[PDB]
Amino acid sequence: QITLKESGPTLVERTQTLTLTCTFSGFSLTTDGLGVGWIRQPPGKALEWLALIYYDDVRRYRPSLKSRLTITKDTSKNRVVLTVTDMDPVDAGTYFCVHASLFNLGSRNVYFRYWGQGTLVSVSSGVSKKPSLSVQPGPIVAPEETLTLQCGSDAGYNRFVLYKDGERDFLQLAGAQPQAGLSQANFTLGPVSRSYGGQYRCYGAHNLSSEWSAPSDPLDILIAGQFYDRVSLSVQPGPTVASGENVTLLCQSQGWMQTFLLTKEGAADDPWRLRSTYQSQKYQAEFPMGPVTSAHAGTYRCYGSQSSKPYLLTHPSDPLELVVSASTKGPSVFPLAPCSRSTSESTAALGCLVKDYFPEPVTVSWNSGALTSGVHTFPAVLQSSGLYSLSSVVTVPSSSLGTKTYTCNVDHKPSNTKVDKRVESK
Amino acid sequence: QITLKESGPTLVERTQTLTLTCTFSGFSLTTDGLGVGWIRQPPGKALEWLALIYYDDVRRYRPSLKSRLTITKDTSKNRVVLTVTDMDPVDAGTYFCVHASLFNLGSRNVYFRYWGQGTLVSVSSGVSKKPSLSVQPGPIVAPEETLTLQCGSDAGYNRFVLYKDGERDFLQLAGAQPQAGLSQANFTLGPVSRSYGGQYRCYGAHNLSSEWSAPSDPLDILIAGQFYDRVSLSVQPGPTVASGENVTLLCQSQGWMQTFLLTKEGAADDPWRLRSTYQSQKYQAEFPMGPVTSAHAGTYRCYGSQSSKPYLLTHPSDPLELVVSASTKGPSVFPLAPCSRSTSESTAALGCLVKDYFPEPVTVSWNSGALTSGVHTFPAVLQSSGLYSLSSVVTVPSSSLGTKTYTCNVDHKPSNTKVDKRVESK
Amino acid sequence: SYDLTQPPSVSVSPGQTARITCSGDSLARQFASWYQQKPGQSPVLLIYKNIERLSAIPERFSGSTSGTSVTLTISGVQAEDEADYFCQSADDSGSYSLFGTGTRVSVLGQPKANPTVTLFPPSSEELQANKATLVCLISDFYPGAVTVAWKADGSPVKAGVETTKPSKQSNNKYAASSYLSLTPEQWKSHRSYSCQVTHEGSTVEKTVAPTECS
Amino acid sequence: SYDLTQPPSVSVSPGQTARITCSGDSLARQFASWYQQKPGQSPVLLIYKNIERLSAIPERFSGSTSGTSVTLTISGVQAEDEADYFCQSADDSGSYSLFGTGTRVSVLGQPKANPTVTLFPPSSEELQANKATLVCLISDFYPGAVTVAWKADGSPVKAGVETTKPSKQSNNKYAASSYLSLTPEQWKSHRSYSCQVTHEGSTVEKTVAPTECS
Amino acid sequence: AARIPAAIDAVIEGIKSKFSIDTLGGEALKSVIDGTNYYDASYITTAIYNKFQVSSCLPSVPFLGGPPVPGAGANKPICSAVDKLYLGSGNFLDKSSLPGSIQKDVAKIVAGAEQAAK
Amino acid sequence: AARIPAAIDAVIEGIKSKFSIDTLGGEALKSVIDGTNYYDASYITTAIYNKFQVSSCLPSVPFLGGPPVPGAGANKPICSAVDKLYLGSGNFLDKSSLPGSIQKDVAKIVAGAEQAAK
Ligand SMILES: *[C@@H]1O[C@H](CO)[C@@H](O[C@@H]2O[C@H](CO)[C@@H](O)[C@H](O)[C@H]2NC(C)=O)[C@H](O)[C@H]1NC(C)=O
Ligand SMILES: *[C@@H]1O[C@H](CO)[C@@H](O[C@@H]2O[C@H](CO)[C@@H](O)[C@H](O)[C@H]2NC(C)=O)[C@H](O)[C@H]1NC(C)=O
Ligand SMILES: *[C@@H]1O[C@H](CO)[C@@H](O[C@@H]2O[C@H](CO)[C@@H](O)[C@H](O)[C@H]2NC(C)=O)[C@H](O)[C@H]1NC(C)=O
Ligand SMILES: *[C@@H]1O[C@H](CO)[C@@H](O[C@@H]2O[C@H](CO)[C@@H](O)[C@H](O)[C@H]2NC(C)=O)[C@H](O)[C@H]1NC(C)=O
Ligand SMILES: *[C@@H]1O[C@H](CO)[C@@H](O)[C@H](O)[C@H]1NC(C)=O
Ligand SMILES: *[C@@H]1O[C@H](CO)[C@@H](O)[C@H](O)[C@H]1NC(C)=O
Repeated sequence: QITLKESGPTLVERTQTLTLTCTFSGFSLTTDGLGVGWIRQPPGKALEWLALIYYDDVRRYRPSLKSRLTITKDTSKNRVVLTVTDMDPVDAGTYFCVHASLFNLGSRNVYFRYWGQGTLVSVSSGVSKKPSLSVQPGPIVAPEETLTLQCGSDAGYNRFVLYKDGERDFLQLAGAQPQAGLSQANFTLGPVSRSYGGQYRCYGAHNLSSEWSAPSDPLDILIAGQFYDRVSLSVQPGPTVASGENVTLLCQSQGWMQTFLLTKEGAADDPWRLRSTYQSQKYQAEFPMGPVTSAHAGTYRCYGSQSSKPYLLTHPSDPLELVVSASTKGPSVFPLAPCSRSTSESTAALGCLVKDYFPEPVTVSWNSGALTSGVHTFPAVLQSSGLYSLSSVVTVPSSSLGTKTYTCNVDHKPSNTKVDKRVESK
Repeated sequence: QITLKESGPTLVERTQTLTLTCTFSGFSLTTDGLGVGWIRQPPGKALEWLALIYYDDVRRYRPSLKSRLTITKDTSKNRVVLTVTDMDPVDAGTYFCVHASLFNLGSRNVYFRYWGQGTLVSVSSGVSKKPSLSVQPGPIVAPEETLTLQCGSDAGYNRFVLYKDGERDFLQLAGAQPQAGLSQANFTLGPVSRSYGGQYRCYGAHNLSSEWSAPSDPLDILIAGQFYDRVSLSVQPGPTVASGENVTLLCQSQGWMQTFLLTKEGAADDPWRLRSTYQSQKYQAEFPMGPVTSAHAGTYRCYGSQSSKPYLLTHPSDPLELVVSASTKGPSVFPLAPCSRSTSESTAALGCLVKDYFPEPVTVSWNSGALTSGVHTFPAVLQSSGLYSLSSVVTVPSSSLGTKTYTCNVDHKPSNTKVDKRVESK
Repeated sequence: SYDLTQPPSVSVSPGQTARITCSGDSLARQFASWYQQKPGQSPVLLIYKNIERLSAIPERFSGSTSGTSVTLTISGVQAEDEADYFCQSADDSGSYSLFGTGTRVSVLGQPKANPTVTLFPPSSEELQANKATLVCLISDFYPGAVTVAWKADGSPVKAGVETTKPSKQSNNKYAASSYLSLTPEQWKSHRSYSCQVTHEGSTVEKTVAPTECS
Repeated sequence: SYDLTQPPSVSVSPGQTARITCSGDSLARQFASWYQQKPGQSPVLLIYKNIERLSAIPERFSGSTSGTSVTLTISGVQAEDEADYFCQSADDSGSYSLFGTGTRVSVLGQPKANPTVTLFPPSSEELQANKATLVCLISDFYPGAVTVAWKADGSPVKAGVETTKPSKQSNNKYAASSYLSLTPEQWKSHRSYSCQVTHEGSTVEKTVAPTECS
Repeated sequence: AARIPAAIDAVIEGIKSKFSIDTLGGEALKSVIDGTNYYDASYITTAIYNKFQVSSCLPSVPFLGGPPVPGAGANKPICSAVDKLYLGSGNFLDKSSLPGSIQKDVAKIVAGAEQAAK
Repeated sequence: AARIPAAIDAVIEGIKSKFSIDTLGGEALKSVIDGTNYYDASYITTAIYNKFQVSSCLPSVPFLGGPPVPGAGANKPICSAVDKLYLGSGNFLDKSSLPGSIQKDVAKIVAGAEQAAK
């Protein structure tokens, strides 16, 4: 009735000790040729041995972990204690308690017969003292709209405070519940005006009598529509662009403008900035977008800003949707052959490779609608260029390759192309 | 003339924040398209990107380290400050401060052009790893010699203190300079006597004014020669064995000893310990060594013990040297031919194989000392079973294959065997 | 000797013996034992020596030794033998113990079918268009897990290989293809190119030589 | 973490050309650049935007793009170009930057040589003696690092393989050998056995079959 | 004038109970909360807000920037009481919102006490 | 008899130099020394061992079988001087050896005044 029963903490903070204990009933550790030990198993991976103590007070530890592990043994109480010291979050997994027995007195090599059950051990990933300050919908705001800053943290903070740069007194103070250790607060800005722009920064604390944490990353809020001058957005290529040709959006203004912001209407990374260089009769600054792809699609708005007050803006320019489409291409049929010699093989393979086609449906049938004896048309591989390719192979009796004439027809409907190729082996 | 000069703390504790400070001269961050960032390189490993700040208020962090980084700029006085918050002994390397430049707008991909010089950063290991205590020559000593316990550590401890349980104050204290990776003290005990038995353990610390580490595992020092009666050792088979036979050392004596030890000279491994059974008016313990190989070679000596005095052993027994070596077998030659004489080759690969033989020198010579050219003899192969193997091949021309006899003659003086085998081509 | 290597996975249809090998340098002079860990349970010992077996374990599991590797033979695999099988040994000197990576015996449905790979060299018409592609076609295999490896004169090539995922056929046997993109100068330099396919356990190789059969 | 993979190491004799390729799933849309780090010093930019070199870099270095991989070729590598080479690129979204593992180009003192592998079937008189052993002999290779990997019927075999370390030879090129021990029934069971030799990446293979000769 | 002792006792009772006012603070208020001024709530609100230095509870910074640090009311019971009372789960409090909330609560307590004595 | 100022001056300089003794604390030895006991360095060793509290430098365990903790006056300069002098690469320090090494080092300082005076 030899059984092992292990128990201990099942959730330990990072860089802290673990104190699993094993209580064994059914055998006495004072008898010769016995031993208890601990064996780990990460979820899914293979087992790994950690510690072992024999009847005589001899301890073995896995050499990669000899510094951290430590096993202590008590005979009368029938208990063994494992005390792994530093617990990084890659040590999670089931921990078994085993009953090792020696083979012979020649070498301290053992086989684990009676295993335990195992206690799941989980290690906290780690906390971030810095709060995160994010704004919805976006850093660009209308002159009359109610913003909502989201100062959030995952360090169990009970209350947050919001500071605007350049002011000595805190703007607002809020609180939140440590819901499973994650906290979030939503400061509401009322009707915005010219003076609400700036660099908002939020802190955190455990309670009003504690010390405040490190400042969050500064967030910029820009007010739009303060100036009088209007800006216009003009794209040098056509509004519709085939993929590859490098778009160059251009911003023009009739006034003395310094910096031009260009924002993508959808949720994007961040607005761009550039300095305005005087041109023929207008201040302008062009953004080279480089080789466009399907990602740079959407609505683009070009603002205007001046460094007299760097957080102000002009009115948004007229939206300019940028549409990208992959042009259809005609398949090219190349003929692939077994090779010059396929001697002594009863059935040989002949085939057509259709290379570079973009609308996806292509259809290959050998010798019109006949030769349906084995035509297999393989599925198509989407090449990184963005053009698909597909192949088909017809198994044929060998002597026939000399006389029977096998040829293949491709039908790519969207590009209105029908190509036939007469494949042969020579 | 773009230069960047990093400067910051080099040595830092295990839970403190690093604050590097780049300083760049030649370019200003207010220029469009630029950027400044930090790159980390652990000792002898690949580069890792850490943080980057563009010509803007935008900061990009490594996704897996976003929680413990903070990059800031000061354009008025050119400098960039990076702060890692929770460094571990794995976050040590040579941090670089690098220039940057955008390829083109529409994708924040950059190429770092003007790098900076190295900036070595090292983190001191905390007091969590325990020292390892080891003793030479062996844990059991006669009551006349001196012992040198060795305390080693893999964390860079500067001072070591040795504690013997049963005493109130520290037995000895010593320090060792922290060599590149390891440090080791060499506590020297005096001339031993009866009262040096017990469990010695040693701690560690970075200086004599800091928290000491976790205790080392106890080391048992046993002193022999404090009991009147003697013990004798003998082996059931003959002392000479054929490397594959059951061998069972026996310890037999008068007197009431309830614990026997068996030690092998030249090995620092822990002694074996067994209890005794009263058979035929003699206290004896039986040590089954199981199958024996060349490793279990040397001299074995027995020791008695009693439980009233845990760390006192009877006087050492007479040595009984055990010699283990395999028996001479003599070679068994075997012909080998490629069995596929392709006509499209000029040289064949005729050869002969020597399969099993224990004594190391064997020589192969072809046609009785002739054909000295074109013959190759590969080195011996030590099989798992303990018998060597050989091979020799000769490259002869395709035309020579035919009515040209080829035969390899081998010898093994320790077995007095000469065998000649003719390698006829198939 | 710090690693005891095992196959990553072994699959066998019912009624056929499955062989699991545990190769390591330290197996020469130390004993071994074999463990079975069914999902969501505790590992159960099977055989505790090179050859001898516990009493309760059925007659199917028998072990054998050969040189520096020990092997298990699950004779007559049944549906209740789907688990992970581990291996144990010690260091060379007799010391700190070791555990193998551990296989995973899995029972199949339809019988295993080996792939049939056909390799086609670029046509003579390829080179006029300043293009050259090698096409490797794999069909009629089961289950759907393949990994193609393109080698040029043995040395691995990973510049231009494009592989599709396996797809179902009408016969419930998967099929997949692989295409290599080559400039005409490269194809006229190396001696031979090979398309190696590795099934669950296999390595089927096809070779094409630009200078020989073109 | 990082998705860009590189060969662990590349060795080349002086005067030849060395090719380094790093591949990933983000090289399709985002550019790449190549860095050179001599031991101890700071890395230096070599090639940016996949095609262009700096104005103060030797003409030997050149680069090119092949789909989802970029290759840097050091034509006529001299003794100075012994360093580590890293390629960097953004992720899919183009926000973060990822470096590569980085190779290590090393120039050999003596010109490289390829192994000459000859494999021998068991003798026709060994089947009478109920013991069968294949022999694989490797000769005249430099530097000495070979990993024999026996394969039977296309599946790996590790039960019986015994190999020696490469040893010095009378000529200044190393040598080694490897032996496989088989039961005669196993020898006559399978259809093809193949010794496989790996030497500085390149792989050579020689095959024999029981049906050709028993 | 029998209502005057009752009104004074009731209002000081309410203020002491709600804000955990110190015992000496009760007599300090009784020195000022004298029946001349129990009619209005703004006067007593400001009197509390300046006598018990509630304005010190909220954090402040030494420099123009610099991380905020807790004020002089680090451990005074009044600061803890107002913190636990207003800053709950989803309640905001700026400089110009605390006096209003205190006015509301104090007025409610005084009105309730007066009309319950009535 | 102009060497009796020299005898104490040399030793009070040497003790400060060797053991990094604070200037305001060096003269305490003068009260416990005179013109006949400065020849023997063991008196100086006893005075240092008694007043400067060198016993507090060494580690001490709170209760038997417990982890060592640094002594009381660990941060005092005398502990740093002992650590830098007697410890280091290839040195040992027993409980009894420390007074012995201190006395051996003070002997040379004592002999210095006799050699220099003449
Ligand atoms: C602050 O953040 C958001 C503001 O909308 C709130 O979270 C949303 O509301 C529900 C109900 O509370 C949450 O369960 C969801 O996470 C959100 N719903 C969505 C996004 O549709 C949140 O409650 C606000 N208040 C607090 C105290 O966190
Ligand atoms: C994409 O096309 C645009 C078309 O203007 C190119 O833009 C200029 O290219 C020249 C070429 O040397 C550069 O000197 C200029 O700096 C580019 N920008 C401007 C505003 O003139 C661009 O180079 C093209 N990119 C590629 C990769 O072909
Ligand atoms: C501590 O003792 C060990 C063990 O002796 C020393 O390591 C070796 O010591 C022997 C002589 O005692 C030398 O011949 C070896 O060269 C030493 N090994 C190495 C790698 O140097 C060790 O040097 C001693 N350390 C100190 C500080 O005394
Ligand atoms: C080698 O010989 C020894 C000596 O007899 C064997 O040890 C005995 O093994 C049997 C096996 O059934 C046990 O019942 C005995 O109790 C063992 N003897 C002692 C004293 O314990 C050993 O088993 C033999 N080894 C092999 C592989 O046969
Ligand atoms: C506030 O948090 C600190 C830090 O955890 C704690 O010491 C204190 O007891 C808490 N409560 C108050 C009222 O300060
Ligand atoms: C001893 O080490 C600790 C931790 O490394 C350090 O804080 C302390 O200052 C050191 N002692 C002295 C005298 O510097």
